Amino acid sequence: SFRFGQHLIKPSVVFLKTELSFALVNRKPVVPGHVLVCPLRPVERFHDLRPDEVADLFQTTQRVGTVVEKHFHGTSLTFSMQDGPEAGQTVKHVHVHVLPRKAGDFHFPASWRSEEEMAAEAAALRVYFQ
Amino acid sequence: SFRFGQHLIKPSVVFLKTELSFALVNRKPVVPGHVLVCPLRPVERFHDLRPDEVADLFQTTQRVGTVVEKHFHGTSLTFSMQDGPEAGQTVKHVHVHVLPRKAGDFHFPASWRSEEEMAAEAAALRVYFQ
Ligand SMILES: OC[C@H]1O[C@](O)(CO)[C@@H](O)[C@@H]1O
Ligand SMILES: OC[C@H]1O[C@](O)(CO)[C@@H](O)[C@@H]1O
Repeated sequence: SFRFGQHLIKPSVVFLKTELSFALVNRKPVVPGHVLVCPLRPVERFHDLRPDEVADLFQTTQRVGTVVEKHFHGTSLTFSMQDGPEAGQTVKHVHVHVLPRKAGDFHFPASWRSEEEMAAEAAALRVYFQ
Repeated sequence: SFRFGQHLIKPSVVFLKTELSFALVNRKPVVPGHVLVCPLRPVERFHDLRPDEVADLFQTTQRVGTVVEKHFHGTSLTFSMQDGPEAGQTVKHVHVHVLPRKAGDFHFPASWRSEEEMAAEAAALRVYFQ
């Protein structure tokens, strides 16, 4: 129901939606609580966003960071946007990576989990935005 | 004339100032064109910023990124905010690192340069915001 590049994201893994942005959980989060915040409009580069979308994207990112930091017990946050092919972008849609951090944390297999586990995680996250 | 944690930044190295933010060049940029965008108000964590400051911080960051990417000839940009002690924050002031990226780029000595070279670089950057 949500667009993220050329794949549709099921609303079950989406925990926040604003007039212009949405936040979703990852299939293979690099650290517990690694989430993404993206503009609803699928643009490829950061410069394509309107001032409206830029503000909303980052106000949402601030709200999400506070929540994931709280829920996954981090003491800091790393926010990062890989803007472009040479930056590391894989999917052509601007998005911010929000990763809760903690001391000593360091930063289809791996961190992989089921869709249901993602939906469970997203449901726990929706509680903080009620 | 500008505050960045507990040190004053000379206006000569500052290339953009808005009602709520400013952008400055680095002493030891990690890649050519690595600049910083920070809120004028010296806050320690991202969550301390008001919605006002959040929007402004990131609208400015979008403008700066477009410029540094143009000037230093990058084809992408990496934006990053180390929010907190466990994230890597060194100076207690929220700020975004804007780093122009290009193919094969990889990502008091080193990249070190004089204050005058920093002032020269900032002056070249001010031209794009005229
Ligand atoms: O995923 C983070 C969540 O998992 C726990 O460690 C297990 O319930 C919680 O205290 C926290 O809220
Ligand atoms: O620092 C980037 C600048 O330096 C040059 O390589 C040397 O003048 C330019 O073309 C560019 O504008």
